[PDB]
Amino acid sequence: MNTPEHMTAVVQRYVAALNAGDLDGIVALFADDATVEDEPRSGTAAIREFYANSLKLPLAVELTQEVRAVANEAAFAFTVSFEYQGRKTVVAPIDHFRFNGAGKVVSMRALFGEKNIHAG
Amino acid sequence: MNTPEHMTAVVQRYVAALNAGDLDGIVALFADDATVEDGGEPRSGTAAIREFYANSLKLPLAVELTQEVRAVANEAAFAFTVSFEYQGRKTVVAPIDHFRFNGAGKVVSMRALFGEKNIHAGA
Ligand SMILES: C[C@]12CCc3c(ccc4cc(O)ccc34)[C@@H]1CCC2=O
Ligand SMILES: C[C@]12CCc3c(ccc4cc(O)ccc34)[C@@H]1CCC2=O
Repeated sequence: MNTPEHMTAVVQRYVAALNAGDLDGIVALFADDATVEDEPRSGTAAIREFYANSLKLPLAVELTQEVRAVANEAAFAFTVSFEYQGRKTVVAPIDHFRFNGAGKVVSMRALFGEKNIHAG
Repeated sequence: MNTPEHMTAVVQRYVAALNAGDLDGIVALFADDATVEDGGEPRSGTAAIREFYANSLKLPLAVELTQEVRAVANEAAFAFTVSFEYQGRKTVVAPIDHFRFNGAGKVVSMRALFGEKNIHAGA
């Protein structure tokens, strides 16, 4: 079983690589067979493309509370903000990571609905 | 598909029911065949869910949603605190819960996610 310390550090590395625009660094956290979701995309190529599309605009990302890490899972509340064509948007999801035995993320699901997308 | 408004209302109603010690009001949110799981198997069906919540309600709880609900498709996730005190010693737990809903708008599964670092000794 993964340690909560390890899963928590991975969530912080994920947030860090988003803020730095470090696409390599994001993908390196995932397993070769991981899926991502927010069409559920799978495998390294599809994952890289998912994140490359997100990172067409510079993202400001912040964990807004402590991470919840248990068993082989972590859930975390956060914001992701971007500014383009004179408009700032702040999206407030909750993300859930599942991890494999080797400590890599095998699934991420970002949960948010319309009321969690704020155009201020 | 469920509305996000309905799901969000249900999360709020769940919080309120916990604060009011309203056991039947909590159980009424769930489908007949729902599962609960917290942090060696899920509890399944009405009697087991009732027993799960009756045991939680042995101490007075103060539950607060600490951020907006996330609701989408047939699911909702939410951040909150649960605060209780036993023999003068206070605990604040900070979980994230996830509900799945059936087509009738009842909860078919609740998972509560929290670890040791999410259990805070002291008020
Ligand atoms: C997908 C994502 C969460 C949601 C999200 C992101 C980026 C831009 C978005 C734009 C939206 O209109 C709605 C959601 C997002 C994040 C980038 C990393 C991540 O976890
Ligand atoms: C199970 C629960 C979330 C976690 C939790 C509750 C109550 C007492 C707790 C005590 C703990 O040491 C750890 C977690 C809980 C809530 C009751 C309602 C709910 O969803």
